[PDB]
Amino acid sequence: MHAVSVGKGSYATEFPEIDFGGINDPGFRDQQGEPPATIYRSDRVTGPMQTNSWWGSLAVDRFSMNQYPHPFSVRHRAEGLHVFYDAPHNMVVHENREAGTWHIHGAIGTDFTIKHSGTANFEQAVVDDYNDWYVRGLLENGAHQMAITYGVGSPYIFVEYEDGSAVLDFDIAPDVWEMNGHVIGFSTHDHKHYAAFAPPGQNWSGIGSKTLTNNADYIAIAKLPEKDGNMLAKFEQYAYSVVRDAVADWTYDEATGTVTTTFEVTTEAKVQGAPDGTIFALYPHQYRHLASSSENQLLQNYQYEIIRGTMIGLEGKRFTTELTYPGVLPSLPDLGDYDRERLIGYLHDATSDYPTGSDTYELGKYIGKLATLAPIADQMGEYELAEQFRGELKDILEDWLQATNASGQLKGKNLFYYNENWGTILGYHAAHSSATRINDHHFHYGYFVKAAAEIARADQEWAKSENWGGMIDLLIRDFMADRDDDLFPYLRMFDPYSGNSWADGLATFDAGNNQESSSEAMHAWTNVILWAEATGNKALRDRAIYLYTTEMSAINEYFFDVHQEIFPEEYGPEIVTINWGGKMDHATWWNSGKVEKYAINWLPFHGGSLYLGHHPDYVDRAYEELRRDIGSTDWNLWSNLVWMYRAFTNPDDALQQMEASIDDYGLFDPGNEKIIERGSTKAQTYHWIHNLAELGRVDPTVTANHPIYAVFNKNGNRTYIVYNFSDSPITVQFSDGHSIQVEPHSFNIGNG
Ligand SMILES: OC[C@H]1O[C@@H](O[C@@H]2[C@@H](O)[C@H](O)O[C@H](CO)[C@H]2O)[C@H](O)[C@@H](O)[C@@H]1O
Ligand SMILES: OC[C@H]1O[C@@H](O[C@@H]2[C@@H](O)[C@H](O)O[C@H](CO)[C@H]2O)[C@H](O)[C@@H](O)[C@@H]1O
Repeated sequence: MHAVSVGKGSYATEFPEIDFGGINDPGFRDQQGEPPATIYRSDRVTGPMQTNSWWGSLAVDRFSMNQYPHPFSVRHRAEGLHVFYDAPHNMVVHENREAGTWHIHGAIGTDFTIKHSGTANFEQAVVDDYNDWYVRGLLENGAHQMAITYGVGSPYIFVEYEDGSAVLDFDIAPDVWEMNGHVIGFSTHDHKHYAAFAPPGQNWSGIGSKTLTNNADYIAIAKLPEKDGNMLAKFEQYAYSVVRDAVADWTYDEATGTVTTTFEVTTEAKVQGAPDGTIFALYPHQYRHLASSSENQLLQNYQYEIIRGTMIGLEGKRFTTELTYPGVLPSLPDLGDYDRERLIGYLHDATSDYPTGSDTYELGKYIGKLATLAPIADQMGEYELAEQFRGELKDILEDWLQATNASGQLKGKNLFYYNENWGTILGYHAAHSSATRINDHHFHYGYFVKAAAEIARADQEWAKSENWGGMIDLLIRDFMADRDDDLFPYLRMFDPYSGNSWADGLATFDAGNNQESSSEAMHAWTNVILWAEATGNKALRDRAIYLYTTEMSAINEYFFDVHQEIFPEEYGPEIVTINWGGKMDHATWWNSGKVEKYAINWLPFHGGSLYLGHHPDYVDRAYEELRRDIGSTDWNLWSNLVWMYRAFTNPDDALQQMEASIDDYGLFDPGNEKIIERGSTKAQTYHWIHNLAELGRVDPTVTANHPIYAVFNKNGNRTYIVYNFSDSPITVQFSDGHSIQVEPHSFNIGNG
């Protein structure tokens, strides 16, 4: 066979002969392919190749595209490594009124080029090593080699030379304001402040000219926060400690809900006595959550301005952040003041819904929709309908989770395949370049895990490894593997340091990598929490908890700017739709209207969505701005998503809008998402808004000693919600002294 058996399921090991289903569209057909054959990595990098990284273009392009190892941007070329910093004069905020788009971006310039004395014509740049957030790029020309070590959160670039020495080349002569022989402080013609470091005795030459040279086979470059010799002296201390290892280790304390992450480097000395450590540049989502024991390592005045706001300097081997996991739910409970017969009707209406495509994404949206309806059907006493939805889920997954047909041949569609070259599970039919660019695996597979988590909630037997569980856990491994996974790189999607996932597998853009729907990422993480809890997989659960909680911290900074500190004042919208390494867009990957540029970071609504309601002033600010722009509450598209979002702070208003318009159209209509977004239903919309109306506001100030919970607060009156996935009753302690007993396989309140 060209298939590997996993419990009752299987994946392909040879590329299937695709069933194109008579579709001739060149786009659709090109989608049904594989990621690039050529990987630019040396023979030192073996095993499943890392993807979905800030540095991906180094691996995919012969050289690289523009990359953002903050505070720097860099790019590999035949001539060497171009180095740049966006100063305020490089930054712009542009609006296209007719498109309804905004762009915050810098420039693709060159402050200087780091060069090798022996060649300006390297053949390629390869990935020679990487760790949790640094990369080692190797520019290669036979005996001539230049190895560049750099990373997000590193104000150093470390440069190692073979068969040559260091050259720094400038278009306009820099100002060398400090000359210590082997160490120089310099500024570009336009006043960007840098430093360069060589070992003692290896003195810089060409001071005053456009080309600075050093005979050493090792230099470091630093971005300096200020033209300041005291800072230069501090940067000297770690300029010879090249980062070799970097690890973000975490723990989840289930009793308190605290997610603790330690970021640790291990360096190699390039001069005698070089300390084992570095100067880290911390992002807002890190330093705003800095542990007490790390506070003394801060270099208070060491600030860098970047697209994500202000970075700050911290010195040493490690630092720690502390975050609070807020819980998730399998769905909202039965606590609304809805008309029950009206909800039952909408539940039956949803039997008309069908997927709007055969690809993993459209099919994903559909199964997430069914998985969302089934607990509501249970709650309304419609157990036979709930079972129909779960049966349809089972039928869909039992199809997709087998790579072979009844005769034992590979299927042409509705299957998964292991690309060995990169080491990734791909689904066919594919879309959004999920296969050709290894894009969005969390977005797509998150919907599959949702379907499986809802099945598992009602049927533990189905979810066992030897049954359909093994294939689900394989999908999960693809997008969030642990270390030393034989088939997959570590935490594919996630960048533990930038604190968010990256959607593009290749990152071949001059803006670095990107993420549009942070909510579909949070959806993926929620679903792994639910799945792992249902199936008794503690290690997997805690990993998804760490991801959910960390991703949340990046979202509130860089998507939402809840603290009003990151977006430039002149930027009109109250959200960034797509975050890049180097820029921020109020824009979508498809041609869209006004609502979608907000709501793509809200959808889908589910039992893990309550994170969206932690900052009520933000929810109001964002809503009101979209309302201002629309000019009324007549939403251009996806009205139901707006109402559901509005319910976080004002469910009376959400109810009123809903009552006025929910029944404007009848049954599922793919051509019309004015009222109901195609991944959503009337039943979901109606259930959510009424639940929020009775419960009040999300209360993130209360934690619990178990992971599957929520706490709401209505005018000082708290409602506590727990779902118990266990065969035994549990007792849950909340952080405000409240405690509750929960029966097996049930909610504490609102089971229906
Ligand atoms: O990059 C991640 C996102 O990619 C999007 O597809 C892009 C195409 O629309 C565009 O024409 O080409 C680029 C490659 O140059 C594609 O990456 C997907 O639609 C998104 O779903 C995805 O997150
Ligand atoms: O409403 C029809 C339009 O929908 C678009 O799909 C969006 C996806 O591209 C994006 O990845 O996710 C959102 C939310 O699920 C979808 O609305 C299509 O791209 C458009 O071609 C289509 O006109």
